[PDB]
Amino acid sequence: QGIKTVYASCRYRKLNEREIISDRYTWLHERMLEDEVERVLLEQVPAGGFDKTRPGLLLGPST
Amino acid sequence: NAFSSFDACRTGLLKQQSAAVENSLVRQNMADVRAKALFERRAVLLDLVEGK
Repeated sequence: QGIKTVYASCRYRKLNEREIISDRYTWLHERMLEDEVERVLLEQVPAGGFDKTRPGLLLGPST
Repeated sequence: NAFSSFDACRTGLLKQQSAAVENSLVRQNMADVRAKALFERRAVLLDLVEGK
């Protein structure tokens, strides 16, 4: 049991390291996909940017 | 075939919002005018009132 436990301790240490790095790589993959989507979206912004002073859609009179 | 229905519901909501704004403005203005008229009527009635 002691021999098996030593081997298992080593294996579990390596496995913890690998699992952490793998989860962080998955996180990075998702974030890079989001960044690509954002880079494609920024092309649809009109020249000069958005007019953040007025509403985009005026949906009623102001008398 | 689905974007058509989506756009229809969308434009419906937009029209609802516009109509709501317009109707609220009209109703508000009518109420305010009526209140002003009542105030003037009260003014003349106070000028006519009598007693001490």
